[PDB]
Amino acid sequence: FGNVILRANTDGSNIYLKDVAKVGLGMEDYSSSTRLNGVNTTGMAVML
Amino acid sequence: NRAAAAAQGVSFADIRTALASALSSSYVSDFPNQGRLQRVMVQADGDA
Repeated sequence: FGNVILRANTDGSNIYLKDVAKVGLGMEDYSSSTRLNGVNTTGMAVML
Repeated sequence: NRAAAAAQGVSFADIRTALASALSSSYVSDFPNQGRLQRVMVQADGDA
């Protein structure tokens, strides 16, 4: 993804996506989080 | 090759359409045939 070509120049060198942004794995949302006794944990809530 | 394709104007989606219509059929529109609609399909000649 960092080697995605944003523009190609006649010289031969391109402007890549890594030249304007930082690319990496993350999460599709950052709303909520949970802790169990102050320790970061992954949690699910089961609704009946 | 990403670099080679970017050097020319090929956009990897023109490739998608070209291949999808050449090596497989393409469903483009719909026409009436004595009262019932039937598909229009472009598939390219068998010799190629």
